[PDB]
Amino acid sequence: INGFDLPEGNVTQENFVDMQQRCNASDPAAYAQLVFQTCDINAFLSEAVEGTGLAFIVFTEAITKMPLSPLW
Amino acid sequence: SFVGWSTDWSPYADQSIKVRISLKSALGDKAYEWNDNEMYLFRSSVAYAMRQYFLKVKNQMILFGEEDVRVANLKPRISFNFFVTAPKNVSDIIPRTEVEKAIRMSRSRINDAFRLNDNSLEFLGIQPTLGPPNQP
Amino acid sequence: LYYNTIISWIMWYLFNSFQEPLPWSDCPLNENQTGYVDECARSSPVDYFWYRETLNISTSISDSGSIQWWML
Ligand SMILES: *[C@@H]1O[C@H](CO)[C@@H](O[C@@H]2O[C@H](CO)[C@@H](O)[C@H](O)[C@H]2NC(C)=O)[C@H](O)[C@H]1NC(C)=O
Ligand SMILES: *[C@@H]1O[C@H](CO)[C@@H](O)[C@H](O)[C@H]1NC(C)=O
Ligand SMILES: *[C@@H]1O[C@H](CO)[C@@H](O)[C@H](O)[C@H]1NC(C)=O
Ligand SMILES: *[C@@H]1O[C@H](CO)[C@@H](O)[C@H](O)[C@H]1NC(C)=O
Ligand SMILES: *[C@@H]1O[C@H](CO)[C@@H](O)[C@H](O)[C@H]1NC(C)=O
Repeated sequence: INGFDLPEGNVTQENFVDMQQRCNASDPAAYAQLVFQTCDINAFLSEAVEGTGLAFIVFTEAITKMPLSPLW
Repeated sequence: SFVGWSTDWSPYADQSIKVRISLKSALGDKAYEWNDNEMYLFRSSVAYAMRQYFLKVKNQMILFGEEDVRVANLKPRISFNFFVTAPKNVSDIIPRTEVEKAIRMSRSRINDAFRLNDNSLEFLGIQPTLGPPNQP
Repeated sequence: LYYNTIISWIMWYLFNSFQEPLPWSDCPLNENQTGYVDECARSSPVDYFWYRETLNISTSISDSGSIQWWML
């Protein structure tokens, strides 16, 4: 929505694959310099959870997003 | 020579600043809609910021108005370019480096007039800088 | 021998609580206060509390530094 200037309430998770094909059919030159991250679950559910990397990197990152985070 | 022309170049589009506004990110289900009365309030807030910069830094009083802020390329995402002109001299464009210093001086005042928070009111090319943390 | 070293890392994370902006929640700034530190911007701010502010880890096992008094 920043490379083609669309309003924010039109592009969401339900039709992301619908409208990215509409952008290369409209401007094939302006769509080439844009980048699109490739990410899907079972790639974030399988990561480096090595020794001393769960209580210190995984739990302490999730505690800072709860309310009353010094208590947890 | 080059035979042909480009429809993207303009004689004013090197002293222009791009503004991007994300209303539904800042407020969400409770945000006003951006009609042309909001564009009038934006052009008066920029003219106010140019008045405060020339008074406190350059020691001059210049009567900038909302008709001296020229808006081009209004999109639905809510994005446009603007440049500032001397009050009745239409040929005198204030440089881009002096408008960036004027907006940095009064960015906290422009944000409060629209309830935005420096991530929903972006001046492209101007970045927030300060804020060292500590207390212990 | 090593099992009571993991408890000393747990005690270091218990001493570093009792403050509402938790120390692993934000990056520090540069010498020139303009941006974050270069390896806190690429990695997570939780990785710039375990690897550089707690452990102060090095690049290999073949070079070791000093005694690191706060973990003593
Ligand atoms: C309007 O602004 C222009 C500059 O944009 C002024 O033109 C200058 O005029 C002086 C003398 O008349 C020259 O020495 C400068 O070289 C001119 N500048 C440029 C960029 O050409 C013009 O005088 C201004 N008009 C009024 C009424 O103030
Ligand atoms: C966004 O705009 C397009 C084109 O006007 C429209 O087809 C679409 O339904 C809109 N999305 C909404 C209203 O969520
Ligand atoms: C636009 O890009 C997609 C791949 O992202 C490609 O399949 C499609 O053919 C492209 N369209 C044009 C007109 O080049
Ligand atoms: C950052 O600031 C310090 C002052 O403590 C100075 O020595 C250093 O040269 C500065 N770095 C740059 C890139 O300007
Ligand atoms: C460990 O920290 C000290 C200061 O606390 C610093 O002088 C030293 O360079 C650090 N070690 C490494 C390997 O960065």
